Amino acid sequence: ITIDEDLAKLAKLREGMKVEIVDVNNGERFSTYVILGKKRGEICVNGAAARKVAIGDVVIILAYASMNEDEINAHKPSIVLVDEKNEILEKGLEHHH
Amino acid sequence: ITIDEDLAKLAKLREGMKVEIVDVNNGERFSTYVILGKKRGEICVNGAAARKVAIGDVVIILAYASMNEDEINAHKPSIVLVDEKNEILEKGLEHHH
Amino acid sequence: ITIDEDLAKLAKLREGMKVEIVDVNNGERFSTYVILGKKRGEICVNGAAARKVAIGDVVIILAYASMNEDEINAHKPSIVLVDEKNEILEKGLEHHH
Amino acid sequence: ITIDEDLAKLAKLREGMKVEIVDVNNGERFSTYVILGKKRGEICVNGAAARKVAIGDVVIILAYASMNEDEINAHKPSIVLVDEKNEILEKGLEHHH
Amino acid sequence: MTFEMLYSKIHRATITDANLNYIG
Amino acid sequence: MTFEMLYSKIHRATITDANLNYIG
Amino acid sequence: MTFEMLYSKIHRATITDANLNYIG
Amino acid sequence: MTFEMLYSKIHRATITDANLNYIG
Repeated sequence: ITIDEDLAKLAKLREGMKVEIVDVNNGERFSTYVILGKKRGEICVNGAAARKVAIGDVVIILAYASMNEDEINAHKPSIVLVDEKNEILEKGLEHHH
Repeated sequence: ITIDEDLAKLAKLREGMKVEIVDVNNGERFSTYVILGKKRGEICVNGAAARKVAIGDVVIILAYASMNEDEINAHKPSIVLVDEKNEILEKGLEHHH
Repeated sequence: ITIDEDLAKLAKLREGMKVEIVDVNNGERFSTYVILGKKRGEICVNGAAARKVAIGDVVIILAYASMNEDEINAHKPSIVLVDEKNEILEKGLEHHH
Repeated sequence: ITIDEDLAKLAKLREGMKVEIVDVNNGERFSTYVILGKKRGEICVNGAAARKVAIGDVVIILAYASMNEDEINAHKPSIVLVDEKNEILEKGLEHHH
Repeated sequence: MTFEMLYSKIHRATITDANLNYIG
Repeated sequence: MTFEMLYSKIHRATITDANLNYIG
Repeated sequence: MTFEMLYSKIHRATITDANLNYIG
Repeated sequence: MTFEMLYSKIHRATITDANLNYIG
């Protein structure tokens, strides 16, 4: 999955990082890796994964890390909300309730 | 997946922890993360995952941890059984046989 | 998945260990954990996973471990082959070619 | 999945290594392990996985590793491109853009 | 060397709500 | 750095029973 | 002992393109 | 703290054979 490098950076995603993609439109859930893109606002699903989505679909991109007890206690997740143009609306360091 | 914080605590689930959800009604199996809820007895599936379940479905929520040999020998799993209202019926520290 | 404790031991599976089950009859692939069984030759799929198999199906049970370079070089996999009654036919410490 | 040992070596795949297979023809995505093959240009899907592919299908074979921050900064992925006969066309140490 | 082990579980809980368009 | 490696396997075993509503 | 934890996420982004035969 | 990273890949290889009842 090619993600606008600036958007990826804000979400602390590194190139090659495995991420889980869940499609809100069709319910598909799959894993792939991040490719940093040079096109502003671009999110392009490549390869076999292209069959799991349709252009225009709304998706949630999740990145997980293996952490120990101390890391969990000090951890602050980076949650980025974007608009229809993939422009940043919000970036929080805590889950919503 | 939003889980009643008190129920989550009893199962030693931390907010943000990846868990596997398996639906007994429809057989769907998927992975998502825990969101601590403030509503008593509430278990709400959010986002794309909502398409994998129906309200009223019976599910099994599994949490795994990466352990070494010594940790495995000393490990005691926290198994929580609940009723139809998600009220605690039992909590054991060993598998059933 | 409940596995005859003696069979599990031969395959070095510990209770609670996550394993991947792949069904040769129907192609289903899923993950669950091991429950040691007291019934000779028994392999019982429990919970939601029951919907992914049929009694009589032939399956392959895989256990993976996270290893570093040195561990990989010294590692010897435990491959157990069984008959229709889940009786041990062979146990090898290397892959077949 | 049995992979020509020479091809596997070029992609730094070790026997027994878990890999993710994604089929471009049918969109199937599954995980299995590597078996080193002695047949030149051979890529054979074995067991239950055989039901997820058809001979002739184009696939992408992915290998992931768990890395820390320092390892990520120094990491160079091994990306191998092959032709229709599974002959090596290219091998790069960086992602394409 | 490590193995994924069942740490904890909630057995047969009931889904009480679903929110496809959940925000944040 | 670590990699998931095939530790052990039981090849072509037969499912002898199934219990959808297994408890605990 | 370690657990997989949600590190970061991009919520409700829009797929702008798809390339089945993407090369490299 | 660790993250799963793309270590290596074989892009667009062709399946040359399939063996459903492969033994061992």
